[PDB]
Amino acid sequence: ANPTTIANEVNTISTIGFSSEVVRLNYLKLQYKFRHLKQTSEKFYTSDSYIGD
Amino acid sequence: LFDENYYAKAVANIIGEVKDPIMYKWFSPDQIEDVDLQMGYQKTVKWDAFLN
Repeated sequence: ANPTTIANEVNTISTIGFSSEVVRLNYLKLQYKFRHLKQTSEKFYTSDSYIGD
Repeated sequence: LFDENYYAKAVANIIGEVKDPIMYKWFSPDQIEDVDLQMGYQKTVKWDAFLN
Protein backbone atom coordinates (compact mmCIF):
# COMPACT_ATOMS: atom_id res chain seq x y z
CA ALA A 1 0.00 0.00 0.00
CA ASN A 2 0.97 3.66 0.06
CA PRO A 3 3.60 4.75 2.62
CA THR A 4 2.59 5.92 6.08
CA THR A 5 3.21 9.51 7.18
CA ILE A 6 5.04 9.64 10.53
CA ALA A 7 3.13 12.41 12.32
CA ASN A 8 2.54 12.54 16.10
CA GLU A 9 1.87 8.96 17.32
CA VAL A 10 1.01 6.06 15.01
CA ASN A 11 1.28 2.28 15.34
CA THR A 12 -0.24 0.89 12.12
CA ILE A 13 2.40 1.13 9.38
CA SER A 14 2.21 0.05 5.75
CA THR A 15 3.85 -3.28 4.94
CA ILE A 16 6.22 -4.54 2.24
CA GLY A 17 5.56 -8.10 1.12
CA PHE A 18 7.87 -10.78 -0.24
CA SER A 19 7.28 -13.69 -2.60
CA SER A 20 9.23 -16.71 -3.86
CA GLU A 21 9.08 -18.33 -7.29
CA VAL A 22 10.41 -21.81 -8.05
CA VAL A 23 11.55 -22.34 -11.65
CA ARG A 24 12.04 -25.90 -12.90
CA LEU A 25 13.74 -27.10 -16.08
CA ASN A 26 12.92 -30.63 -17.27
CA TYR A 27 15.12 -32.92 -19.36
CA LEU A 28 14.21 -35.84 -21.62
CA LYS A 29 16.29 -38.76 -22.91
CA LEU A 30 15.47 -40.09 -26.38
CA GLN A 31 16.90 -42.85 -28.56
CA TYR A 32 17.12 -43.87 -32.21
CA LYS A 33 17.94 -47.25 -33.75
CA PHE A 34 19.65 -47.79 -37.10
CA ARG A 35 20.73 -50.83 -39.12
CA HIS A 36 24.21 -51.36 -40.55
CA LEU A 37 26.51 -53.99 -42.01
CA LYS A 38 28.61 -56.27 -39.82
CA GLN A 39 32.34 -55.60 -39.58
CA THR A 40 33.16 -59.16 -40.67
CA SER A 41 30.66 -58.90 -43.54
CA GLU A 42 32.07 -55.58 -44.80
CA LYS A 43 34.67 -57.49 -46.84
CA PHE A 44 31.87 -59.22 -48.78
CA TYR A 45 30.32 -55.85 -49.74
CA THR A 46 33.48 -53.75 -50.24
CA SER A 47 33.19 -52.79 -53.91
CA ASP A 48 35.66 -50.69 -55.90
CA SER A 49 33.84 -47.36 -55.43
CA TYR A 50 31.05 -47.98 -52.90
CA ILE A 51 31.46 -50.10 -49.77
CA GLY A 52 27.78 -50.84 -49.12
CA ASP A 53 24.88 -52.66 -50.73
CA LEU B 1 64.54 -40.55 -72.65
CA PHE B 2 65.64 -36.92 -72.92
CA ASP B 3 68.86 -38.09 -74.60
CA GLU B 4 66.71 -39.77 -77.30
CA ASN B 5 63.48 -37.74 -77.66
CA TYR B 6 64.43 -34.17 -78.54
CA TYR B 7 60.72 -33.36 -78.86
CA ALA B 8 60.09 -34.60 -75.31
CA LYS B 9 63.06 -32.57 -74.05
CA ALA B 10 61.75 -29.45 -75.82
CA VAL B 11 58.26 -29.99 -74.38
CA ALA B 12 59.75 -30.34 -70.89
CA ASN B 13 61.78 -27.15 -71.37
CA ILE B 14 58.88 -25.12 -72.83
CA ILE B 15 56.10 -26.34 -70.51
CA GLY B 16 56.93 -23.57 -68.04
CA GLU B 17 56.13 -20.74 -70.46
CA VAL B 18 52.49 -21.87 -70.75
CA LYS B 19 50.18 -19.73 -68.62
CA ASP B 20 47.64 -21.09 -66.15
CA PRO B 21 44.02 -21.39 -67.32
CA ILE B 22 41.56 -18.68 -66.33
CA MET B 23 38.96 -21.26 -65.27
CA TYR B 24 40.82 -21.70 -61.97
CA LYS B 25 39.51 -18.34 -60.72
CA TRP B 26 35.92 -19.54 -61.19
CA PHE B 27 36.27 -22.26 -58.53
CA SER B 28 37.42 -22.54 -54.93
CA PRO B 29 40.54 -24.61 -54.12
CA ASP B 30 38.44 -27.35 -52.49
CA GLN B 31 35.95 -27.61 -55.39
CA ILE B 32 38.45 -29.12 -57.87
CA GLU B 33 39.61 -32.73 -57.50
CA ASP B 34 41.64 -34.54 -60.15
CA VAL B 35 40.67 -38.06 -61.23
CA ASP B 36 42.60 -40.75 -63.14
CA LEU B 37 41.28 -41.78 -66.58
CA GLN B 38 41.27 -40.58 -70.19
CA MET B 39 37.98 -41.64 -71.79
CA GLY B 40 34.87 -43.31 -70.43
CA TYR B 41 32.51 -42.82 -67.49
CA GLN B 42 32.76 -42.53 -63.72
CA LYS B 43 30.11 -43.02 -61.05
CA THR B 44 29.63 -41.21 -57.74
CA VAL B 45 27.38 -42.42 -54.91
CA LYS B 46 25.87 -40.12 -52.29
CA TRP B 47 24.27 -41.50 -49.12
CA ASP B 48 21.63 -39.66 -47.07
CA ALA B 49 19.81 -40.59 -43.87
CA PHE B 50 16.27 -39.89 -42.70
CA LEU B 51 14.05 -40.53 -39.68
CA ASN B 52 11.03 -42.83 -39.90
